[PDB]
Amino acid sequence: QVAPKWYQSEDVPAPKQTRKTARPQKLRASLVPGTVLILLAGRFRGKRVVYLKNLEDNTLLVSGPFKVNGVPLRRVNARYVIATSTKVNVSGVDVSKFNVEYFAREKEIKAERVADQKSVDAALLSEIKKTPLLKQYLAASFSLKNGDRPHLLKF
Amino acid sequence: PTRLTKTRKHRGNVSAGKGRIGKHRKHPGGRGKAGGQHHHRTNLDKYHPGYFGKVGMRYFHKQQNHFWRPEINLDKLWTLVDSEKKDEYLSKSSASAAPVIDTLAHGYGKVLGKGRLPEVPVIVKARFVSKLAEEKIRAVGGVVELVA
Amino acid sequence: GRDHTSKQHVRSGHRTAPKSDNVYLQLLVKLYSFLARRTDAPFNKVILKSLFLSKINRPPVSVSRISRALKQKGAAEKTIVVVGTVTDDNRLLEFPKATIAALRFTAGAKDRILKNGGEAITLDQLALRAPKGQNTLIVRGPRNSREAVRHFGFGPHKGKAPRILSKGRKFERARGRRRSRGFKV
RNA sequence: AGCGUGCUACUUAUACUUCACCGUGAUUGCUGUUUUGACGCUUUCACGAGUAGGCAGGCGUGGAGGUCAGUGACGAAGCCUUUGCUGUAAAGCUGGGUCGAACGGCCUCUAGUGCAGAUCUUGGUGGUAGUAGCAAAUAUUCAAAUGAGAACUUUGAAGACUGA
RNA sequence: UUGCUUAAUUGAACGUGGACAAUUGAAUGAAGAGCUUUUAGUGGGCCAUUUUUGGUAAGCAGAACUGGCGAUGCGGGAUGA
RNA sequence: GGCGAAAGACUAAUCGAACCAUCUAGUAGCUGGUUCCUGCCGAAGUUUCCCUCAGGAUAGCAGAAGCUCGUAUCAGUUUUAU
RNA sequence: GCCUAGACCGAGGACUGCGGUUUUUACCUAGGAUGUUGGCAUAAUGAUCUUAAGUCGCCCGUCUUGAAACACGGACCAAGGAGUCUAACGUCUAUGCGAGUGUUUGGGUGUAAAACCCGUACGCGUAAUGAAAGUGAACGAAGGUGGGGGCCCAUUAGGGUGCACCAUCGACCGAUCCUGAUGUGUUCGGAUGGAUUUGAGUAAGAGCAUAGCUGUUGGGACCCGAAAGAUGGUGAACUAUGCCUG
RNA sequence: GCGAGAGACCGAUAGCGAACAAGUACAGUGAUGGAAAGAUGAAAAGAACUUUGAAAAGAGAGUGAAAAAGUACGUGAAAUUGUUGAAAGGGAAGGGCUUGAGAUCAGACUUGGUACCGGGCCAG
Ligand SMILES: CN[C@@H]1[C@@H](O)[C@@H](O[C@@H]2[C@@H](O)[C@H](O[C@H]3O[C@H]([C@@H](C)O)[C@@H](O)[C@H](O)[C@H]3N)[C@@H](N)C[C@H]2N)OC[C@]1(C)O
Ligand SMILES: CN[C@@H]1[C@@H](O)[C@@H](O[C@@H]2[C@@H](O)[C@H](O[C@H]3O[C@H]([C@@H](C)O)[C@@H](O)[C@H](O)[C@H]3N)[C@@H](N)C[C@H]2N)OC[C@]1(C)O
Ligand SMILES: CN[C@@H]1[C@@H](O)[C@@H](O[C@@H]2[C@@H](O)[C@H](O[C@H]3O[C@H]([C@@H](C)O)[C@@H](O)[C@H](O)[C@H]3N)[C@@H](N)C[C@H]2N)OC[C@]1(C)O
Ligand SMILES: CN[C@@H]1[C@@H](O)[C@@H](O[C@@H]2[C@@H](O)[C@H](O[C@H]3O[C@H]([C@@H](C)O)[C@@H](O)[C@H](O)[C@H]3N)[C@@H](N)C[C@H]2N)OC[C@]1(C)O
Ligand SMILES: CN[C@@H]1[C@@H](O)[C@@H](O[C@@H]2[C@@H](O)[C@H](O[C@H]3O[C@H]([C@@H](C)O)[C@@H](O)[C@H](O)[C@H]3N)[C@@H](N)C[C@H]2N)OC[C@]1(C)O
Repeated sequence: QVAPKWYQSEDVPAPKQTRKTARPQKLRASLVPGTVLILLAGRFRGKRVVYLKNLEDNTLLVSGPFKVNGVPLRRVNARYVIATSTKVNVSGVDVSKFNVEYFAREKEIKAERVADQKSVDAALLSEIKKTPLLKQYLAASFSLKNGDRPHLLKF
Repeated sequence: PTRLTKTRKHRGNVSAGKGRIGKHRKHPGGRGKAGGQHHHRTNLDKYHPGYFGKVGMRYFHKQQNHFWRPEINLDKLWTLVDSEKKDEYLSKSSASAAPVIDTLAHGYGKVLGKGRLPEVPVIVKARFVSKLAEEKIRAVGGVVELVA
Repeated sequence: GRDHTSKQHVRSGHRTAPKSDNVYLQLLVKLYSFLARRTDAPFNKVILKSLFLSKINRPPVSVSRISRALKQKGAAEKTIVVVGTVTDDNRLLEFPKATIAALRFTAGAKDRILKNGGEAITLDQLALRAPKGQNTLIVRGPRNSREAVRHFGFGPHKGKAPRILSKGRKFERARGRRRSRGFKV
């Protein structure tokens, strides 16, 4: 068997200096805060939610509202969502303190999360009832019926 | 050794390097110098002109010893002087005391005239000598002495 | 596909290293490879390629040829360089005081060089005392004086030596060599 | 979905373009850091069809000099095996089973050194196949004995034949 | 310079010395040019376009130039040197 | 060699020349075969001579080894002139 | 000029370069991919074996212009099975010595077919040419001219010296043809000068020896294969014919 | 022929034809032609005894380090064959490429560092 030599060193070289400076994501023009969304995957696929905020980890902040749908304040990824034409004015919704660390990992839900769900859903439900049938639209799941062509459909 | 031969490399190849069409056979063209005048004329006339025929006279019972006569040239003549005394002889030889070179005793039969001698008298003893060789020896003040 | 204008994968056809397995020749090759790589003096590249040569491509150099090289106008003080063996010549009447650098000296050649007050040195010594080959003169031996060369290109009217094992009146002097025996080529 | 003609898109070769990797040929540089590999390391570019044939680098076998103060009855060699690993490949190594006395790596030397063929040699074994077949010469039968066993032996009783 | 040549101081051939230098006297290209040794197989060929001979003709016989097959896979002509 | 009322019959399953051993591994321009891998290069069926025509030698085509040099003067091509 | 939808790839591994923004020896998209998050590690992930499906795939070897062939060998398996050794050679390469070279026929010696040592001859080389008798290699810096690497002087251009090798004009030795001095065993000798002649020659040696691959010739000659030819023996128990006795 | 010593030789299809009761067995009237065939185990300790069977044998037992050594005897390949298990199958079978399914194999939670740090693999 061929023995190793002295010149077969085991030095692990350092990597070269990478020139890949990361720079901000640009979202779709249709993802405006307040837009009603359709969830395309996950536990809550088919649910229609309200888009609230763009978090700094590239995700989207959504809420059912939880009283309407059963889906709470949580993050979703913009590639797994359909942005519709329906818009709700959320300009009076207080979503300042929702950041990445809010959904940081540590079943039972912390009391603060319940309180914030109540607080946000309050103003949300305030604005929703101004649009007729909007609440019942948000309460109903989305699905593709026979003959529905997503390439021909406006959302 | 057999491990370096192309026989080892030809293993696994059908014809062993002898061709499929030609098919290495026993003696195509004959044996030895067969057909030197017929189908091997194109070889013999090109590479061995003079091969066929007789030239000159026969000599029955040739004895090679009759013709023993090794040649030595003038430019090599001084190698026969004693090497320990060569440098002394060159500077001191004259018409009264010149080195004696016994060419026959050293195994030579004739002295030939190629090259140049030192400008030093020499007594050269030889069975035979060429015409130019003796002139060059006599020109450096030496002499040729015939022996038998 | 390619319409090749020349033959593909052609080795240069020049020897890039000695075929010799002598370790000291390889030491000399190492030295002159460094010298040719780091000096841009043409002498070192010439010496490098010369060390690769085969035996017949390094004919022996006689001391008489060396002394005739030293009689060139202005060459009496040059360092004579032979990549090969320097042999003695007893036809030489006199030999001067000279510095000769060679791979090998025969005993007589070395004795003759030293007796006249000269210097018989090796190629590493030459490199040390002339790293650019200053004041050197390269002498090469006669390549075409080899006996094998007499028989190269034999053919009608070529005037070359036939390949023959015996010499005499009965050996290839008849038909084809004589108009009295047919023809003469 | 025929024939003549014009058009738009579209389909896909081991070809072309860019990239990766292998090899070959060339090519950049490499000693006060050459430092125990300079037959090495390293920069860059182009190229790759092949019978007959040439050359090169390698793989494997018997034996020989040297070496590993090498393996081995606590199991050498051989053999069997979806236990796996390495190599483009020739091949090399290993797990398990079988087994019983020697054997291997490395540097070299050497040859009676590698098989699918030659109506090849010797030995062994299949399909064919439980197959072709065991049909000339008139012809056998009952009972008893013996015996583990009787169409086929012996005895008795018959029926026959050879027909001097 | 010459022994050749001219009636000749004419010539012929080869020269000394001096002048012309990167447009050194068309293009395009050039994995560079030149030289040598040595030796293998091969020495049954066949096909296509064009030219072409004998023949009623032939997947016939025989020449010319080139490209191929032989020695070659690959995509297409269903299949096919 | 025998033998043949003759067929080239018979001469120990052998006869247009028995059997046995040896010379003898007789010679074959002819048929068959010719044993591991990868890498690089890569043909010819043409010239001349041959009792040559299923074979050779010779040149060509191919490989290998290089050697002398380093842009010199070369080209299966064009242009101009002839 | 701008906006916008997909796919494949991520070779390299401190820095070094070219540019850009200049806010500054800083930063950049500028000499080849990074950031972040989830899941898993009793597992998705990969590899092989068997099998199904889709697609393609004629039997190898051989001679041949052309083979899957209605051309030949091959039922199967194991083991054996075919370019060898030698004499003498060509080229090339390695090695030792080198105008020399080769100890090994033999002798000495021995730890005994080894290793170690020794030298006379001899072989090949150092001279060729002619059928032969024979003769036998410097006019000259071993010549002139044109190229020629390297070296030297210079300073790009230029000048000098130029080994190997090449083209060319000469010179020397032997053969051939001519000329024909002094002299003589008066038929010898051959000075000297000439010739579109000729040599496997000279012109500052290159060889000898060992080994290796390849090529050549003689040998069984890569392996197996005739019909034949020869020498010396054995058969008339079958059968042919004569004879003897039944 | 007789007596010795050796080998880079062959190793039971090799080496002499013959390693063995080999010029043997056998063939041909004859001259002549001419094989195959080595190995249990250290030691026969070569299996007493019981039982089934006409017997050969079998099953127990026993000897032995081993009976996966039983005088069909060292190891015991392939062709070919039986049984068992798995799988496939409309006028052959076999092969390459690709993936599925079933089986097998393999790996980083590292030789991990002091509950945290940090790492491996597959993915958005
Ligand atoms: C002007 N003289 C023409 C000469 O030019 C030549 O013409 C060829 C002609 O024969 C070729 O045509 C040829 O080859 C094609 C095909 C195989 O290429 C065949 O289809 C055709 O039948 C055949 N005649 C054609 N393709 C090009 C012309 N220059 O040959 C024919 C000719 C009459 O001598
Ligand atoms: C210089 N030219 C000479 C030419 O003259 C000739 O020379 C001859 C020469 O052959 C003669 O010499 C001849 O005859 C003598 C004999 C007579 O002794 C022989 O010894 C010699 O071998 C032979 N060559 C010589 N005796 C006279 C010269 N001129 O030889 C040929 C040549 C070289 O071309
Ligand atoms: C007697 N006349 C001579 C004429 O014969 C010739 O001389 C040749 C000479 O050229 C030959 O020489 C020729 O051939 C030799 C080779 C054979 O060695 C070469 O070395 C040489 O270079 C070559 N020129 C020489 N071998 C013989 C003379 N007679 O030279 C011219 C001349 C003077 O007219
Ligand atoms: C340096 N002096 C040289 C001297 O050494 C010698 O040189 C020869 C030369 O003449 C030879 O060359 C000669 O012979 C060859 C031969 C092949 O025929 C021919 O080229 C030609 O006849 C002639 N030039 C050459 N082959 C070797 C040199 N050493 O010849 C005389 C000389 C030219 O003066
Ligand atoms: C019992 N039958 C006898 C018998 O003596 C037979 O012996 C063989 C014997 O030779 C074998 O033994 C064998 O051993 C090796 C190896 C290949 O096995 C062989 O190379 C060797 O020739 C042979 N001794 C043995 N394994 C079985 C017995 N029947 O040999 C002859 C025979 C007549 O068949």
